[PDB]
Amino acid sequence: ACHDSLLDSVGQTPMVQLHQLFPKHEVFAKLEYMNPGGSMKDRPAKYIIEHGIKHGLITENTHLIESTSGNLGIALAMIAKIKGLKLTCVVDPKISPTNLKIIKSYGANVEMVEEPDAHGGYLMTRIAKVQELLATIDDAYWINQYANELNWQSHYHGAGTEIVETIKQPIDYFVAPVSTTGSIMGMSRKIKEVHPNAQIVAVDAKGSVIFGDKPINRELPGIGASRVPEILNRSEINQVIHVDDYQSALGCRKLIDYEGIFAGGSTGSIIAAIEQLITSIEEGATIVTILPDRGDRYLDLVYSDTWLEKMKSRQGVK
Amino acid sequence: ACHDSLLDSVGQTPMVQLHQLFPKHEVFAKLEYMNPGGSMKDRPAKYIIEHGIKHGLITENTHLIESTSGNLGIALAMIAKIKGLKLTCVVDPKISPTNLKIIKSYGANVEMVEEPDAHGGYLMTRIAKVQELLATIDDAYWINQYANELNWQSHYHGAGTEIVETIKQPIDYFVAPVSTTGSIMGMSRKIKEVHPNAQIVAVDAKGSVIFGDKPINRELPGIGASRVPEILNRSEINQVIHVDDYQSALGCRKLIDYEGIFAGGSTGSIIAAIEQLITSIEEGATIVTILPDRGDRYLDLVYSDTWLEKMKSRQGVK
Ligand SMILES: *Cc1c(COP(=O)(O)O)cnc(C)c1O
Ligand SMILES: *Cc1c(COP(=O)(O)O)cnc(C)c1O
Ligand SMILES: [Mg+2]
Ligand SMILES: [Mg+2]
Repeated sequence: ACHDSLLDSVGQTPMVQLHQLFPKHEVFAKLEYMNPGGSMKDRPAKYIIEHGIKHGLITENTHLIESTSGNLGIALAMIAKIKGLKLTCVVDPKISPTNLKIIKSYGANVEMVEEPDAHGGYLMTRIAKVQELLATIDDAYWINQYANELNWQSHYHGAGTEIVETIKQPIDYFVAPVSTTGSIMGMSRKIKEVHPNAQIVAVDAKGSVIFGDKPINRELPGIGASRVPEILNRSEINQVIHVDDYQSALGCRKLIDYEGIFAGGSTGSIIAAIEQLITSIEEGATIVTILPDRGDRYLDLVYSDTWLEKMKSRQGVK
Repeated sequence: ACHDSLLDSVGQTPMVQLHQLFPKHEVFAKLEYMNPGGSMKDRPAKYIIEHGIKHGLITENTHLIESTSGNLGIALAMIAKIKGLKLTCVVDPKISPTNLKIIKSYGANVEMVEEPDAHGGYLMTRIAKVQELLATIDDAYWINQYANELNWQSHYHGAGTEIVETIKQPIDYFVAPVSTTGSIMGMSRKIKEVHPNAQIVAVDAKGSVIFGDKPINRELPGIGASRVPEILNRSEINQVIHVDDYQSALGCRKLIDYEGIFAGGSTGSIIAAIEQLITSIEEGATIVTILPDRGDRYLDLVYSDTWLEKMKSRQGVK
């Protein structure tokens, strides 16, 4: 059937078995990067904005606000443009030129903070700037990605629903990367309605504070956070695997070599994590995962040989 | 259903009506950029290679060759990686860093020519280098994009077939950009089996020699050629519209503003051309077109305000 807008092509993404990469397990990858905006963030962007419009929280006059320099900023910018809404993304000087240019191309405003925190980052500065904008822009809506229940709900109704409709056989392990935890919370909640014994495996960056790891400098965007998200309910997570920038990059390079799938940093994290998991679990297990974004924005990260060598040098004592 | 590889997700791309951009006509856009490799070139890459394997022209030992710095190189690199085939793309020093890096990321070899032709380009040098490689690499297969009948056939069986299956109402105009002409030839051939009165409108770059235009320096990749492709049968084309780099870029910017679709240069060409066409045709006409690739690789072209102003300055007497 024809679509009336690009919004109708959000979701119903392909599911692909990774036969070459995992010859002794049944590993299914949900290709969330094949959403029209280029990442899994199309799901919460569409869902959150449409819910707010339906319930009168967002009208054509409401200005959307979020602190994001990445995939969510791009997805919000696309949905906002389609809906006729103003959007301001709060960013910092570390935003990639590419992401900046894509967000501006969709007509979104960018508010770049300049003052680092005394310890050199921009996290507290960006949190403060969000509140400043909420204070000064009348009629605004804060996407509030780390705390908004509509984030996990979008994933419960989004890939989580499509996963249980496709993978009707028992799901032994569900493996997902984390930043807000909206994906793993929403998808695991849907999965376990049908597959109550599915083990839920969170994959996080080494140095991310989500599960209390000791903070280290992290290069990869997408995976990891510098706060504990309000969305997270730790009791729903059964196993936590941490992966470093080098490990994640090797996983990306291995996936493209073995399966011809060119995916982003957090997908490599997933691959590294699944390789670790299969040293402990039963042969032949059914494992489901999600591949959030494309390799295209990681050409100077993961896919750069010079960057990879620098990351290899970081592995501390190793 | 689950897929066994990424290849199964080639094709069946969305069709979207452009209600905002074309409020007085029924304009349907085939989103070929939503192919897994990021462009319409997934179709000929998959089709040509699979046909050669089926018919014993290509085995696991056959080395694929093509002169391409763009979308076809990326699509071939993906299909070759999946099939376990070696690929060498012949390129020149003008290749974008991004395309170079994507092709290398998929494990393809790159043969960059260095010697310009006496008149400063690399066209004759790249044609010669292809023949050199065919002479020196035993067991090779030249994709031969400008002359290979399998190129147009991929589009006849690809988007052309999906277009007639979806748009069962009379198609008044089919509008497509050209470089090899494989798309417009194959798609128009399928369309006119069902809709014999459909008018076939080619959209080309100003300065492209395909339809004998006077050569000028052209910035946009994707649309236009510096040869008359062997694939082209001119009698099958009913109308030819030429668009310049500025016009094409305005079309891209207008499409993203009106419909939230972030597409590449040749899609903007299509938009400019359809705007010209609707000054002559009947109100309410059904127009079908194709959007070959994403805006992401045009951030320093179309989507750069500084580049756009430079292009505005080129419009000669205008
Ligand atoms: C958002 C995102 C994640 C993590 O998803 P959450 O739902 O925020 O936990 C992982 N990788 C990429 C590339 C992302 O964009
Ligand atoms: C290949 C391509 C075209 C033209 O298609 P042909 O089938 O070669 O005529 C137009 N735009 C883009 C971006 C392309 O990749
Ligand atoms: Mg106001
Ligand atoms: Mg040999």
